[PDB]
Amino acid sequence: NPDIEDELFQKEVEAVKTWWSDSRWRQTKRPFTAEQIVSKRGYLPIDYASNTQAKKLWKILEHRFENRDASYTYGCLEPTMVTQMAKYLDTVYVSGWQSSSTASASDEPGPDLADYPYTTVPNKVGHLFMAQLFHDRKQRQERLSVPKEQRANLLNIDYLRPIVADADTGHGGLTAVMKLTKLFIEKGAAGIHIEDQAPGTGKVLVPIQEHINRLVAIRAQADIMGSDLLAIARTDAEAATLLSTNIDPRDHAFILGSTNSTLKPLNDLMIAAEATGKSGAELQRIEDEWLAKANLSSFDDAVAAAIDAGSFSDKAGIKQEYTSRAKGKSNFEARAVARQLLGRDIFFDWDAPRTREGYFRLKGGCDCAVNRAIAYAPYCDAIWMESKLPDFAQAEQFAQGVHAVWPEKKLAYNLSPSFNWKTAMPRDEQETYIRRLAKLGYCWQFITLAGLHTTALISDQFAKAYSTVGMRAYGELVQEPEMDQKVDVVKHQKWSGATYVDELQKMVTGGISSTAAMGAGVTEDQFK
Amino acid sequence: INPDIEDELFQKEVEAVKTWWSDSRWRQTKRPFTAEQIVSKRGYLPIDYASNTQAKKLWKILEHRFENRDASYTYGCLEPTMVTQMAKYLDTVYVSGWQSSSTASASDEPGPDLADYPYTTVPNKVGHLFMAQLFHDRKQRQERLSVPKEQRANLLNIDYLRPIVADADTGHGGLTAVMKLTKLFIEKGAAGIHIEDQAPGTKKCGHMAGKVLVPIQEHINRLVAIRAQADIMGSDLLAIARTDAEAATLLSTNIDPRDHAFILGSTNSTLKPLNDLMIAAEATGKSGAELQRIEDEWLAKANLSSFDDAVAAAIDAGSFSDKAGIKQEYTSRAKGKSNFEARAVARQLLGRDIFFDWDAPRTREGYFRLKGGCDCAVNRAIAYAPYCDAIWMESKLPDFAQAEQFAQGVHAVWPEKKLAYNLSPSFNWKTAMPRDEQETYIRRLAKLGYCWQFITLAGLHTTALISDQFAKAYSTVGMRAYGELVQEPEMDQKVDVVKHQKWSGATYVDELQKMVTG
Ligand SMILES: [Mn+2]
Repeated sequence: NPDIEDELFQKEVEAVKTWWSDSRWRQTKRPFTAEQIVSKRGYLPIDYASNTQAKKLWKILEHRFENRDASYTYGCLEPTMVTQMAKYLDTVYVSGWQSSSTASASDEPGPDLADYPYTTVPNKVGHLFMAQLFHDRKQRQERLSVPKEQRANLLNIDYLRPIVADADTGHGGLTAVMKLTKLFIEKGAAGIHIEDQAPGTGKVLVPIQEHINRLVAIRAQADIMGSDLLAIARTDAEAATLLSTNIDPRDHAFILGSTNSTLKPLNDLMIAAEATGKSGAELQRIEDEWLAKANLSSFDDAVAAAIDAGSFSDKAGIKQEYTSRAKGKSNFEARAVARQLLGRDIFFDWDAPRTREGYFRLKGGCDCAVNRAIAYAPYCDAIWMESKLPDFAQAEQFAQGVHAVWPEKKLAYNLSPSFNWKTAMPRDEQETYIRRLAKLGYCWQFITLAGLHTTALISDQFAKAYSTVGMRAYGELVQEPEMDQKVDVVKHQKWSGATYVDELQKMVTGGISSTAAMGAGVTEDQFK
Repeated sequence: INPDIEDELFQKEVEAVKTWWSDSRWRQTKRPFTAEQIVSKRGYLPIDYASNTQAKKLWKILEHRFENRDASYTYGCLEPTMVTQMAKYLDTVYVSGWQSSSTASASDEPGPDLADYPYTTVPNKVGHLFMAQLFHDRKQRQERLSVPKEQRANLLNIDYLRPIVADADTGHGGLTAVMKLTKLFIEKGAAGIHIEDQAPGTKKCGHMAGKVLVPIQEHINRLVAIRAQADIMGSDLLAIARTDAEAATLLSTNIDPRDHAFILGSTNSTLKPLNDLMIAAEATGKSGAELQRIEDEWLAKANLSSFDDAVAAAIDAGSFSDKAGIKQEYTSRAKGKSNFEARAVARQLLGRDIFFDWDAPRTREGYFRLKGGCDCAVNRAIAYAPYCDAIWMESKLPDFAQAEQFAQGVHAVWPEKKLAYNLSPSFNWKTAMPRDEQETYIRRLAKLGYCWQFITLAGLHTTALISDQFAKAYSTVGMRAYGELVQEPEMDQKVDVVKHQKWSGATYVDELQKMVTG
């Protein structure tokens, strides 16, 4: 009976290895085995509906990247929006930002801090997805009720547009990341993105290995569930200024230290200064004054500057060898190198400038982001660098930086509304911006908050007009334009599936019903 | 609880309820139960729900509107972004069952307006909007107070606390369900709720066909149960009664004599019962259109009529002397009486029993054929009035004459009755009415006493329109669409939300953090 136990195990391990050899995974590094995955499984395998959508999303993005084109979309609020988006956009984005103000699982709104319960964004995914599935059924019923020659004038909308959803930073430790991933897969996510900030928190990043572990945790949970779920890695290193801890050597090139040995450690100072009553913007001015005085820099620059100013001969020679031996090495090894080339230990204190929470100062910018992107690359299907402004030159630089090492790496891009597409750009450049970016390998792009803003705008316009000219505003600003533009929803009973469900009930009750919603005198006959 | 007193606590709480019920809020309200009965259903942890504050405010608003023959008007709200923009211009909010069905089922399974979502659905939407209203109200107080008085003049001063009126459908089941649903609504934030005289299980949008009503007494019971639960909880919650009688053609049962004048019967004694025909047709394989035609022409042959009309018809056609006289006396003695009693009158006046069978035309579910219309609706509304704070009749068109006819009908009996009106997008407004009348329709209806009016589905359609428009343009000219169609009209009309970090409360929470950290 444990005979079978082992055979069942081996056969399922074999099935997983076969799956893993599929082209979906050719750019994917797994730091675990099929045996380890399968032994985490139970005996009731499930093929999740979302898996179909993950596979669909993969083919789309593969297609786009190969043709150096882009799929682009925006953050969707709710099902009405998603049924209209489905006409023109081939993917759907679910935004953590929009969810915080609009869809917290506990109904408590607030700013974008990822401090809603973590059910929030997965629930919204299920919200939209379940609606997509419904309208898909609705439409198949309507199309199949007439012969194919009479279908040319019927809508043929693809409602099954793959959803990509915000996973924030994973909402806790690695086991939270896996449970969160699990939720997403069962709710309908085709893909999720996870960013290298620290939860509960200038932005604060986590060490490179910690985000890598997050990505591995996502993949592992997907593997356990048999899902082709896409994982998108986002880095906030472009504008980040802080780092939670310093134990990852791949980070050491971007950790800023104090080069001023006169200074008392910042935390000790701020602590003492808070006792003395002193507070508010005066503590903040102390911190700023201290930081300025500290002449922050990387260890490598600190070594080069010390070389430039000290008693040494052949200064260009010492520098080039220090670079040759120390760059991209841990700080502990860079120090040993420097001591042996300089005959002394130069002064460099990266603990002194730490914040009240113990965060290290980070040299953020495009370089930092590229360094992180390259390390994340084999653990994610696409990479995304959060952008301060829509800067094409910077987008080119990040793309080149990543592609110099991973030329096939799919990129994602945030076309953000926090920008001002007016002062940032003239009109014809705006019209081509997505297409130009697509050339660089940005194959999936999105406006995080367009759902928020379109809703805000129409609601303010209509409510205002409504309160001034009454019912006339409805005809003029809503219903007549719906009619002229042949919007779906204007015949709202049909759109909502009234016919679909009448036909359902008639099927169970002998082909007729005394209480058919769309019979007799529905007032939708007032609409052509 | 210690005994010895127990009665004392009971009798002091009873007095408090009696004092409460004497407030002018209740001057038109009939309660068929006592304060003693209500208090003895309570526990020992009384709660004043936040929704009660909103109910009192809504009441104050509607009193003012009706007394001045003006109206508050609003529309169905989808989600919090919408409600923060509505708040600037509209002093109430509507939460729609229709919209909830397509966009907010508690189980995420959408569908047409049949109230077949879990009944948690519309209360959850009420809470969704209300928790957001509360939040933005907090956000704004912090923002305004953070500067001194003399420089708040330009700051936003939006009233986010707009009272919510919510859709209770038919009550989602029996009276114990109605009370549990009412309880939810009250704890979620409702200032008022509406409930209609349809049967659950068959419930339709008012502008769908196939509507089945319940007896007048059953809807009365629903309304009393709502009030009882509000009374148990100490809320001033408004209750709005909706009747679907204007277009309904069916009735769930005929037990209530107040319905009898509107129930259609067969006058053809040659016919077998319709259902028996249907059963035989089905039992031998007939279905679909073939089955429907059997029903259709059976109904034609049956010459459907009310019993009163059948009596008049029989007088007109029979051997009688002084036919105007018997008609006079019949109408008089039979009006508003049960069918049983009206039959007895007709037998006495005519000397024989005329043929009349309203069982015979019943549907396969056992529903009766109803003679719907404005008269049927006025009858129901007049009966509902002592049990609700406003009345609403669904109509097929935005028709001023019928709206007036309904108002006159109700006010003939209850001159001070608040009315509500559905400004329905199920109407094609362009064909139903000229633009110059559209602009005055609300004001004109308010003169009749329509003091609360609402566009049920404007949330749906506004979102649908701007979404189709933007997604289309976006798909063709990319980010240019975003600057043109969204961002710059936003900046131009000074929409709140354009500064999205601030609008969302970033400053509010930042200041919270600073407070609990330093
Ligand atoms: Mn409704």
